[PDB]
Amino acid sequence: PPGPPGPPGPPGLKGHRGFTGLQGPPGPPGPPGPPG
Amino acid sequence: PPGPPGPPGPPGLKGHRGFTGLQGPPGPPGPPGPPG
Amino acid sequence: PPGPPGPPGPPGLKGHRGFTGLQGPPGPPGPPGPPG
Repeated sequence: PPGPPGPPGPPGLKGHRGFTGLQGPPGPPGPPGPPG
Repeated sequence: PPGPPGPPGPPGLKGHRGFTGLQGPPGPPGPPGPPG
Repeated sequence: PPGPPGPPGPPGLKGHRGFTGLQGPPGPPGPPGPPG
């Protein structure tokens, strides 16, 4: 009779790198200014 | 005759994590200073 | 004979989005205070 099914193929390719992260939030307000 | 072709291989590995996002903007200017 | 190897597996999934960026720095010192 015919032979058995062949073996599995190679593993798939690794996925592409993820999207770059979002930008972080703006920083806090600065310190109060110098005295007048 | 030869058996039929094998099945697809296993799925690929997941992609690498994306790069970390940009540092956030500087905060706004601080309050006016105290009176002279 | 056994069949030929199967085709490659499906691609891995896209990577995770990168981490969000750092919060930005504190803002600059505020303006000088009033004269009085």
